[PDB]
Amino acid sequence: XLLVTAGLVLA
Amino acid sequence: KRSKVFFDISIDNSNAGRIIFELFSDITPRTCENFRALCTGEKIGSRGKNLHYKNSIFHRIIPQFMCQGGDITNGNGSGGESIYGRSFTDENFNMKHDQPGLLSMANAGPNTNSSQFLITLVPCPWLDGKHVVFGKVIEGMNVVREMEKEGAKSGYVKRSVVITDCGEW
Repeated sequence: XLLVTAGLVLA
Repeated sequence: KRSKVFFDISIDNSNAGRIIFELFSDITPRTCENFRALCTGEKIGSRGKNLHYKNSIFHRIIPQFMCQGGDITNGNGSGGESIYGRSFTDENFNMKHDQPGLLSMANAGPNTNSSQFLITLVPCPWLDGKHVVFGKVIEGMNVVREMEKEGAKSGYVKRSVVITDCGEW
């Protein structure tokens, strides 16, 4: 999807 | 109470321009202070080098969404470090992602802020309550649009988008 993470990029 | 900082951006060694940010120091003093300090490079990190955004890159850019950077330790999105240690708590969520050109903290869930951030290219209401918004692009939004063109739907950035200089303004 559209997230802004650091390490496990999800959907 | 609010202060300002800047980034000079280069794309494959070519200067793209300058971006000036106003920090919401009056709303999230702790979060803003971290960012300010990382722009000046005045603090020493866990290693022996100063925590500094200079020479760091934007490793993930998704058109019509946001530009992500700030991984000053691994440069791939897995690292980062703040002047408060490896991570710090979410200060507050008073400000929302209601406009383009906003500075917001990237994280890996509750209270995992470090040095990675994103610059919004459009409103991102789905990020509200999960990411701390602490600043606004007040000059150089056109430079940010140039950076946007270097991205891809996958977030993959082909050319090197680097912060060649930065500090307080």
